[PDB]
Amino acid sequence: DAAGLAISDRMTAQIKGLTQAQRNANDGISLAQTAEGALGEISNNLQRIRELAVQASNGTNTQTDRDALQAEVTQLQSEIQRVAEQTSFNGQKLLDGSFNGVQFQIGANAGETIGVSKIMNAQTASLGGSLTRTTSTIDATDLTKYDTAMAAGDLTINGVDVGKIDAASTAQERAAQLTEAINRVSSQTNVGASYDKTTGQVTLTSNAAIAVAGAANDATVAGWANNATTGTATTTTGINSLTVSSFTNAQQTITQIDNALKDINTARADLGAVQNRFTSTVANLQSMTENLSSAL
Repeated sequence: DAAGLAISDRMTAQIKGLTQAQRNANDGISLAQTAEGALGEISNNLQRIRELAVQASNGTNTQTDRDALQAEVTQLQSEIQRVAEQTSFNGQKLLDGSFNGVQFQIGANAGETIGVSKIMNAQTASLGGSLTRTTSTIDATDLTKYDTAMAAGDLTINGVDVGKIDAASTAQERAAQLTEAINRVSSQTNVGASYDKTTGQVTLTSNAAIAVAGAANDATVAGWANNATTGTATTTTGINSLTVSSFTNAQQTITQIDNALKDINTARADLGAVQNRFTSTVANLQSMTENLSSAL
């Protein structure tokens, strides 16, 4: 009768709806699995940076040694950035900070959904969270008196003499010299230098104000003029500014990479949780579809 036809139609709608819900849940599971897997790949690269930072921290390294290690870190940072910006499921970016929570239709009716929560920005500018330190940056080209020789005592960092520095033949050479001289005593002074040859900038990093003193007192010669509290309190995010160019930088890198690994772990915990929910839902959907097919 008419009532029986309506019941059959209801059961048909439910069977078709729940069957599609199962396919929907598979797609949702697959998206979460994609994100979790890619986060693991980032973790693998983070591990490599961390290891290099442990190596770079050792007091037997030359600047040339640390530069070689930093070259590897730069490549690993670009690889992390690549995974973060490229990782997608069916055209939808997952790890670049644009995935802020989408619903997955896992029932026959409207509103019957499971949400995959916001996935954190895994890009190098964000991954690892906040980083607070004192920094001071100069342009290598500011070293217009690169050809002035530096005697011992001309430049001191936190009371420590960086020693004699030969007259250079370019501003860029003097930038490299100052970086090397400052970094020799980085583990004593807790101040580290990094010379980025792409940007042409030398950056000092420390946990506190940097005491710059000495006989030179000329930024065009020694990069920094005398100033007992040199530097700006800087708070940025991510791992993109991390280097292993100095003891101080490498130490900072170990800590911040650990923060990044922590962020990965928390992100995977959330994705693992939603995978469990999808799996539980699939089981219930299969049971509901089988019982409803038996009713016929």
